[PDB]
Amino acid sequence: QVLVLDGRGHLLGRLAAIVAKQVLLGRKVVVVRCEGINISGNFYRNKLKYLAFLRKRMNTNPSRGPYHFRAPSRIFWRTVRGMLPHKTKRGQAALDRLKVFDGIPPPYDKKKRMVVPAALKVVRLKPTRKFAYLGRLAHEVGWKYQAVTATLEEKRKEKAKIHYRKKKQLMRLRKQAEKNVEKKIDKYTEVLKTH
Amino acid sequence: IEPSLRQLAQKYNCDKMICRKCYARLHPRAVNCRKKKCGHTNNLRPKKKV
Amino acid sequence: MKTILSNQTVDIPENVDITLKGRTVIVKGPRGTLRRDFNHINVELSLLGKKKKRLRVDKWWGNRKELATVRTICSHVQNMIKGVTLGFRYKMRSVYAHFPINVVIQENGSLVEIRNFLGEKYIRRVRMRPGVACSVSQAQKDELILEGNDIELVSNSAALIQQATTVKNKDIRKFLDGIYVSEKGTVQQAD
Amino acid sequence: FYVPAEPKLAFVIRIRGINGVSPKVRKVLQLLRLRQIFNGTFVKLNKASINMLRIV
Amino acid sequence: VFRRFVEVGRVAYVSFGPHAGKLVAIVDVIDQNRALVDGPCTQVRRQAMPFKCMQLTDFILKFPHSAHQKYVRQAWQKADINTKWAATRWAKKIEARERKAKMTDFDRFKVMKAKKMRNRIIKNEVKKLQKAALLKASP
Amino acid sequence: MKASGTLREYKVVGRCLPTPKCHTPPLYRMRIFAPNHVVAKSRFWYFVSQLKKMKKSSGEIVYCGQVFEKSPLRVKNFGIWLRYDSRSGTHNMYREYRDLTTAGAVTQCYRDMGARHRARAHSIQIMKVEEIAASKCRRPAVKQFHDSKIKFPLPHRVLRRQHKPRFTTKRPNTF
RNA sequence: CGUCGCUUUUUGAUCCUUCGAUGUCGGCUCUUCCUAUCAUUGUGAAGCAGAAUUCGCCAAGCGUUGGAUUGUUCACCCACU
RNA sequence: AGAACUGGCGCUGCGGGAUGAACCGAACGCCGGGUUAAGGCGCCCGAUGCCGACGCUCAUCAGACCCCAGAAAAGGUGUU
Repeated sequence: QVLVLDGRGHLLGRLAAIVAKQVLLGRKVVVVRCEGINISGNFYRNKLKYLAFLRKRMNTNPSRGPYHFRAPSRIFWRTVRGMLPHKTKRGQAALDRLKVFDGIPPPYDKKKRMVVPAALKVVRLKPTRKFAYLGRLAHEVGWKYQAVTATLEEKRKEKAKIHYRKKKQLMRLRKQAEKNVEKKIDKYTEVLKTH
Repeated sequence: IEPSLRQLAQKYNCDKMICRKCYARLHPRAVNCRKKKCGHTNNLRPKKKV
Repeated sequence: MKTILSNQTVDIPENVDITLKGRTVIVKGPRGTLRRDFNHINVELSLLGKKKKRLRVDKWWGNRKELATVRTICSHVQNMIKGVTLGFRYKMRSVYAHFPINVVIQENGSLVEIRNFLGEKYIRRVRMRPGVACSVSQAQKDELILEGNDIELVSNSAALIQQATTVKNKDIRKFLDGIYVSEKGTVQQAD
Repeated sequence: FYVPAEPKLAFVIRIRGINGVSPKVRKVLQLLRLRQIFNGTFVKLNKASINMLRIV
Repeated sequence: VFRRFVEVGRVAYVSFGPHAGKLVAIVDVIDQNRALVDGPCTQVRRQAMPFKCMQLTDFILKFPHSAHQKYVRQAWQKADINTKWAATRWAKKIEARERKAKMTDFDRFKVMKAKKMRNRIIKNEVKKLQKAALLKASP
Repeated sequence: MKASGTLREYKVVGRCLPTPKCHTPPLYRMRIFAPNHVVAKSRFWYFVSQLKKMKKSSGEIVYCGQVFEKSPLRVKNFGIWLRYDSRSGTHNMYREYRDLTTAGAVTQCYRDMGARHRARAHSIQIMKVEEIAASKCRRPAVKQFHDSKIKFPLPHRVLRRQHKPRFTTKRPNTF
């Protein structure tokens, strides 16, 4: 139906190309928590070429023209758009299967999130080299919603502990229950063929 | 004045090496300017005494 | 080159006990405790053996700028060992021309209020890094003493004073005025 | 060391195309009967035929 | 941290490559990413496999530095690796991973009927432990 | 030469033809490293013409066989001599590797000259290759594997992406 | 004494474009851009005592005028800054 | 600006060089299957979604493919 990608620990370009192909193949993909997407090169380097991006400004009226987005959701959304044929109506419809969310909204906070090990910083960068966070190059460039998001993450993650705390309550119980066996006639055929 | 303290101020203000290209204020046993703008060059002169 | 490992060790005396959570190191000693995280530096640490307490930092894989940081690790532990038993004391002295420097402490040995520097009206209030102590000397003219456990909180705070007494728009080779550091010592002596 | 006879025939195929071709080298290709690309031909090996194959 | 190394004599599992799924004995590390290996009692002969091919196990073998096939053959079956390798929890998992791959359609039916049976049994039993857990907390 | 793939050592002998002036010329011998035997007897007439007054028209080869190392299982330390060309001038070079075969150690040269010195394989001339025994190595990168009871772990392992589900719910441990 | 470069604000060289036509000097007016920075911010260096200056660095945010002669661009002068 | 030699463009499409008169492949009746040249294979964009091999390099102006669309002398205890 729809896949949900957690975005932290991933690279900017390695994730957004895989989103750009999976969204051309008919799926509905939703990338959540695109605040902590890493991007290679140190922070002062990547903050330069975003400031160079901001002055690409049409001279005669900047109102029409290049729309510099600053939230790291639409930074990630604009990266996918440059890897799509958005001037065609097949490339328009590809963007409508992408819905990107910064932070974690309540339709998407209780789903299970997937990661892409192609795009992870742990996978793909050599560990002795420097990387930039997309959250604080957005915060350095006009994104005025870092504090109101990082408040709502710890309100979100505190509610997620008390779920997981009581989940491992539940599976301590059904593991203590399956000690009370009474069923080893059925345990023959699963251990025989990979329980 | 206090000539024991007069030497201690000159340790931070006069006893240094100046580069002819980056113009930096380096340290008295430099061989190269640390600043990248000259390409870490190796022509240094002592800071001129009064 | 990618050499097989290098390793320095750091011996630990008895009153200090180093425990490590990971690449984070917790150093408890007599005169307090302090901790440093090295989660950027890609090396393993190993304290080995009861009753002798040896810390073994070694890097198995690596290049020449990755080999240079294995000594920087062990030389930061020995500033945590020395500073948690002896402490650090950076005595610094005021050098002045015609105008005497008036230096006082406002807030509990943390804020430093410098006035009459070079005859100027502008006070210069220096708030320090948390963990040092301000103290004007006794049995010495115009000497200021900073004391604490951690060297980088002592030394950076001793740099804020010397940087604040900076003569501007003048010849800096005459006009030798400033509160310069003069001695790098310990709080407890000779241990 | 028994050195064999250097061989008596060759099988010559053409691998380059038709256009942009010097007039000496499109005469010998006409003589070896190699006109289209990827055409092969058995050739007698001789002094007269080896020195054609250096032209081409 | 770094609880198992390569070493002269280290028994390694070979994950991919032309010998995928067989143990080897590391004989000599040759240059930085390639190691001279053999398995005398597990049908893989002497060559240099790359390190990213192999998986380190936790069996060491005390044979000399770069001996012949014979002394490695002695040390493999003095230590009796093959029974110890079957009696480990990691080769049980690669045994279990291939039993699930060769599962026929009739067995997969029989697994299904015996899987959905015992999960009724626990669910009708784990509800009983919930039922007594509130019954402690109600007084 | 392309140095295509792993190389293969050839022993190539050959002699200039018997003129009416000269009967039985001495049948020189070289040691050609080449990817196949057709390149191998082509480099013989490159190297002989720089050393003697011989060429392919007035000469022939009288052997071209693959000569292969006796000990493919024993680890050997190779020291080779180079004559590459640079962008400005040309330089002589000694250079040490450590492989199980002779053609694999000279293959490890051509890759390494292109890596470090950007030297394309037509501009580099192998002079001689032989095994040396230990404690006559000078290179500390080859010397550091001479250690009985050597040991080292494998830190930070990374491989097999897209091999498994590209999309997983599982942050892959690098051990 | 050499010698290596950049720029197209000078002039040339060229003749590719426009001869069923692209309105041709300067001034006025108004906008924006470049930095190879005159001033202004923060600095480094002097044969920097202070004052005034000079040489360099990040740097184009902001300023860089009023007149006599002259069609002038340019020039030259008066005066402020 | 003017010659020589061969090819080309002008008269000529097609694949590749983002774009293009001449470059590199290659020449054309209308089609189906097969295969390749030059070129390529993160995603636009067909094909590396190979458990590719070995090294080199960190740039506060990185670099990145004939013709071809930007640079030198000199210098660097930056690494090899």
